[PDB]
Amino acid sequence: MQIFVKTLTGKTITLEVEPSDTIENVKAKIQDKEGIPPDQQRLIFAGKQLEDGRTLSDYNIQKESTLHLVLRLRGG
Amino acid sequence: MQIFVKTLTGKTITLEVEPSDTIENVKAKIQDKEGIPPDQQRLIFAGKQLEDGRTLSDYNIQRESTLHLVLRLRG
Repeated sequence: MQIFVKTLTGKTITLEVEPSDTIENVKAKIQDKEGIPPDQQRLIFAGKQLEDGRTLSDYNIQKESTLHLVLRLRGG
Repeated sequence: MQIFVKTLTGKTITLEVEPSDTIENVKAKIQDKEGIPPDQQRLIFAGKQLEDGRTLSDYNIQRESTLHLVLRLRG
């Protein structure tokens, strides 16, 4: 299935994913397109922050769902 | 000859058809009533998905037989 990710530029990309893919798997796909390391990635769906060990199906993310990418910087 | 077509929502459609009508013809009749393009329709009879070039009689679909209309996720 296809989902969309709104990236750090505001641009929107399309990812080919499987329903049981983990959020970690999605983050690995996103780095390929955007150049943002998975560790610096936070993913938001329907306002909620997604957890790396959980899957798309866990959050009922279906085709044409849009995820929002937010930068996670630590420290400072 | 009439047949029934049940949708996902439980809605029952009643179609006037002929025994030698193709499945393509049935999809066209469903398009007239429901507005759904034939390419998005899957028709099932007694659990089997019907092929568009074959006829109702090919499948032993008779007066008062019931088909199930399954829709192709648009996209």
